[PDB]
Amino acid sequence: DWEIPDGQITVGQRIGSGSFGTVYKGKWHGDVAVKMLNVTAPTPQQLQAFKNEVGVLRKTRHVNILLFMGYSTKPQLAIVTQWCEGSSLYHHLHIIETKFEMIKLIDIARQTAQGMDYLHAKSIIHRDLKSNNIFLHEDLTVKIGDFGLATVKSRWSGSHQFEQLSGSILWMAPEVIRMQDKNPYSFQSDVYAFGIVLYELMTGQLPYSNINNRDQIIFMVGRGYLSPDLSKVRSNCPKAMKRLMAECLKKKRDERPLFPQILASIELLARSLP
Amino acid sequence: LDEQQRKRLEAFLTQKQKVGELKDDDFEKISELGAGNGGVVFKVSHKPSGLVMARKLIHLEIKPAIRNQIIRELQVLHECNSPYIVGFYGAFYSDGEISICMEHMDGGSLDQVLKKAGRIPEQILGKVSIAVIKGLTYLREKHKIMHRDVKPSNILVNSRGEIKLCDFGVSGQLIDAMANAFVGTRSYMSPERLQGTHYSVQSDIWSMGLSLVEMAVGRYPIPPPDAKELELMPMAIFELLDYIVNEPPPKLPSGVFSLEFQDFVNKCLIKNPAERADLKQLMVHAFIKRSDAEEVDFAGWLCSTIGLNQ
Ligand SMILES: Nc1ncnc2c1ncn2[C@@H]1O[C@H](COP(=O)(O)OP(=O)(O)NP(=O)(O)O)[C@@H](O)[C@H]1O
Ligand SMILES: Nc1ncnc2c1ncn2[C@@H]1O[C@H](COP(=O)(O)OP(=O)(O)NP(=O)(O)O)[C@@H](O)[C@H]1O
Ligand SMILES: O=C(c1ccc(F)c(F)c1Nc1ccc(I)cc1F)N1CC(O)([C@@H]2CCCCN2)C1
Ligand SMILES: [Mg+2]
Ligand SMILES: [Mg+2]
Repeated sequence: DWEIPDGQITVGQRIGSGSFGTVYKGKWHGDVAVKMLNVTAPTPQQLQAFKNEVGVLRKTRHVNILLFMGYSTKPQLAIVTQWCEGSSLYHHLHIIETKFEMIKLIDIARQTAQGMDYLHAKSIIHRDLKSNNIFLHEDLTVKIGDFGLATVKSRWSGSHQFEQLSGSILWMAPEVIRMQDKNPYSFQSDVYAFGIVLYELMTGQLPYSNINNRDQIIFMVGRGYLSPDLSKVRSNCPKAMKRLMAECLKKKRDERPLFPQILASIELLARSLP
Repeated sequence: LDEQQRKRLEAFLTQKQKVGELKDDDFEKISELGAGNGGVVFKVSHKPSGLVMARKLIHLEIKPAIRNQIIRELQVLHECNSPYIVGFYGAFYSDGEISICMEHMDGGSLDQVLKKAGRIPEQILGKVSIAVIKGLTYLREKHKIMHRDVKPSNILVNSRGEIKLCDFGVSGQLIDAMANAFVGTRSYMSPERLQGTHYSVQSDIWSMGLSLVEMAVGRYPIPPPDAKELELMPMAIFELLDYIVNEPPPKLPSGVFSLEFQDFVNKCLIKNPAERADLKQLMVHAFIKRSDAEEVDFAGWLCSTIGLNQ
């Protein structure tokens, strides 16, 4: 039983609504991140599958993975993770426009495959890798949060959960867009996400920067008609780098590399670097 | 225009002079009007002027350069002044949130109303379509503005029987910034616009038609009713969009809707944006010629449907 008593968390400032929760900064033996789940339908089959999933996430410990400090059911369904001091990658790249050095950009990507590999090594699909879920703890280290939790990234009607696209789609592999597969979420749907993250790093932009239509993107990426414009890669990005990004972005999921090989490519690219 | 409309248009302009800088501390929350999938809205009292408005609150995470442009571009709404367009009182950024301030429409959106009403009558839909056609025109001629998303929750209505457009695309950035934030479950996006082509008011007209049919039968019409639920009188977003493009458009049911109305929507819902009718044509269609002629008690129908008096 990994639950926390009701009056243990000192819920504080409301911070923002994501693809599957609202986050409040909390207090609980130091600052925490309390995410109040949008599934407030604690089904009997759900509460045992989310209990099981918290079991796996609780024992995931890695320097590039956000600590999963447990959860709460009283008042309603909630989640307590480590509070990050410092802004998310998305805020750095796209809001503050932090002027990272070329080598540091690589190392952000290295530290991220670093963590994502641990996940896949412990047989965890992220499902929701995006730069909003990569924080830069003390600006140095990379921390990946918001992983797993499939049972609460969908809503339930009994013992069957319909998997809904929620939040932002820019990172969704095309098979995840379509939702036509069995489970379309896979180690390559994560790798594809990572590919978009690389695009952010190499270009300083989100993809499809020239399309102010959301549904257009959904249809076209799902149908294969649309993929990121890679010429937008900044002038001084390693040739070896651009190529790695295009492998992850392969439309057919089965041409995408796995993280064992991805992480290798980067460290090779890191070492050989003036 | 009309004599009674010129009363209402100047009454607003004068109520707008009592409004100055909109400070967040100048406001008292009355009641929540609901959230959407971009912002959340409050009925509020502007302490200085004493007025009552609606305050849409968009919490976005965008770089300040962009935000400052969205605010610049929302000041264009001080110039939209049609009886078919919701009134605008000002727009500003405070505390992490863009506020858009607009007149309260006490009837709500046609979506709110459609839920309160099951389905909506054709005599009514007629007078609605007249309004939307007029609002869409006023935005294209006088401003060269494409609504960019016509849907029932973007048409508002009030107890004086007014029908007005709102949430229209006067800042492209703001539309864009709100959409990566919360993808929905429905889509009024015409099939060209889903494939990258944009067609001025042609792609809005399609949205209207779709909205007409949803209001008319009481259910979002994609895919069509499964034969049996029709006689009663979940789908993946990528698939709705695949359907819109790769399947015939929706149509009204036979026999229970006028020949002039089944036609008006069907001309609205043509998948080729060029065969689809334009504003000049819809404006002089059978169904609009007649429904304009029909005298209908709109405000009474509305207040009856919401559960209020006259
Ligand atoms: N552990 C955390 N510590 C501090 N801030 C956090 C933490 N997790 C999330 N946030 C912030 O909370 C806000 C929204 O949280 P969240 O629900 O994760 O939305 P999102 O990350 O943008 N989309 P998603 O994570 O895919 O559902 C953002 O301003 C984040 O930077
Ligand atoms: N000026 C207004 N007066 C009264 N009700 C309003 C007004 N503006 C919006 N609403 C209603 O308040 C709720 C939330 O507002 P809004 O965000 O405009 O809804 P929405 O259209 O469903 N979201 P979106 O898909 O982003 O356009 C809805 O139920 C609207 O019908
Ligand atoms: O809230 C808006 C909206 C978007 C762009 C814009 F310029 C606006 F001015 C918007 N709001 C708005 C406009 C005129 C009046 I009078 C009052 C208002 F509150 N939108 C567009 C929207 O309906 C959806 C969300 C994103 C998907 C497409 N549009 C919500
Ligand atoms: Mg996050
Ligand atoms: Mg609206």
